[PDB]
Amino acid sequence: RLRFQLELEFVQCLANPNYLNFLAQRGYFKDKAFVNYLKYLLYWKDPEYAKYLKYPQCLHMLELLQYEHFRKELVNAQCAKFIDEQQILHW
Amino acid sequence: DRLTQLQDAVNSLADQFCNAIGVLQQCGPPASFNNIQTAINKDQPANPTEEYAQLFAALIARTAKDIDVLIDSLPSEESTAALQAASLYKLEEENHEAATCLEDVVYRGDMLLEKIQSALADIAQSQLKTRS
Amino acid sequence: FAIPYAIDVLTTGSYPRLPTCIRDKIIPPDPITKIEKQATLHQLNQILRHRLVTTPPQLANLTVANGRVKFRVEGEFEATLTVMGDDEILVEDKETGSMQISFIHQLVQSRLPLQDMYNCLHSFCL
Amino acid sequence: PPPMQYIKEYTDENIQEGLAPKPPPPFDHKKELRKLNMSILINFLDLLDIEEKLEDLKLLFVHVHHLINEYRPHQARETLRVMMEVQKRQRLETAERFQKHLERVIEMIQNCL
Amino acid sequence: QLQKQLKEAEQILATAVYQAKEKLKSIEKSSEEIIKYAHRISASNAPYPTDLEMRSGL
Repeated sequence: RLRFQLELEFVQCLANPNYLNFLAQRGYFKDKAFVNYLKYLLYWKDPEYAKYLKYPQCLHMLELLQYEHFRKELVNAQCAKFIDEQQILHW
Repeated sequence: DRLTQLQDAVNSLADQFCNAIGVLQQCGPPASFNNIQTAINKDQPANPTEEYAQLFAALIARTAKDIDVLIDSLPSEESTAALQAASLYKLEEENHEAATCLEDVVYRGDMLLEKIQSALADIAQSQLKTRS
Repeated sequence: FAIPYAIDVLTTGSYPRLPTCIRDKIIPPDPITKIEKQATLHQLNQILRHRLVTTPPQLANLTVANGRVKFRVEGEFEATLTVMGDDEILVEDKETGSMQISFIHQLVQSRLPLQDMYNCLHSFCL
Repeated sequence: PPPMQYIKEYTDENIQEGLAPKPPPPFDHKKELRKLNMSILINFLDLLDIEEKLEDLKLLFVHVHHLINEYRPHQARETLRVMMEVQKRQRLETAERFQKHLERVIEMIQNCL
Repeated sequence: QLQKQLKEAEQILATAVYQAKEKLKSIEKSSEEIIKYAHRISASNAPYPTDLEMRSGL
């Protein structure tokens, strides 16, 4: 039950590019379990689980980082800042 | 549609509220009851104080008309979604009927894509006999 | 209301991201398919016939090969004068027996009017 | 901020053997508005005559937000009646455009042009 | 002219509308459920700088 509460928070955290950028630097994405942890997080895009999500950027970044190409360009700080500015400008 | 601008107008008047208290406080008509102009105090004639105050009062009327007219211009005066759902289901069914016609229209063009193309193939055979 | 986002969870998507059309393409590349390549080849080849119908005695004979038109003119230097054009704007691939051929290959593209290359190519071989 | 500690539950090895179980899930407005805005203005006329009042502006204006957002969905719900009716228009437009050509083609079929 | 109007005829029709069918219709049906779903996380829009994380990561 507790890990599910954390999972809901992690998805909310997964909406912040800086958080993932920090994760990329530490190499958490090298683990295949993480990629497998991500596909498990796909369940939060459904209406029932997303009712407790208040913010939409989590859904994309989940989908965006499914591509192995994105993970390799998130290590560089430039792409992290480009995406971060994109969200701010969009709002 | 229209209620979106109502909130903007409501917030616009909220911003104007703090502006009213920011003008009629340090300013004011220089009354002669205590000849304040003689000494340390500052000066602000009644001409700008009256105009600014009058404009602030006018803005209240402008938003009041916008407030009343917009609330009266809200379509579908209801407090229950069941009536909307039944009506929202009616033309969704009609959209399904329109989709049924779309299937025919898609087929009719495909039929016309072959009805006309058949002659193109038929005449092409005619163009292949004399030259052969 | 955040209505589009409520729709997004139903479709397991997101609205805010589709409006920006530059970032979405920066990250991922696009793959191709062999069957799609043939289908694109055939539909394109239909346009090739339409353009060539409007348009060279020897060139009258042509072969539309896999992914390319083909014209052949007999020549010398251990190779025939052969050109394969695919798109008027055509894109030409020429097969011969090497640097001089590349120079000739460059010239044909520069000229790329159909009769002119037919004559220029003929003149050089002569 | 460590990412997460449960690496042994959703690891690829388990997913190859089988994905782990999914987590369990965790009218009247106008009448109100037509009288409060007037009352809100009374406080402005009362605050001058008389601190509390400046704190009382929001205290009395708070009634607006507890009621405007009740009918605000209906504006969206009424807006729902406006695009889903256009869905027919989207398909009808294709039918209407083809209808002009269905008769033209038939006229083309019967005529030389 | 016959060949000119056949290519036009094909382009006029919206082909493979089955994708739009299963997508639009699924959104519609229920229209009474989406409204209720959006009435409870409203004002969902304003960054989340680690203030909500620390309450959870702890």
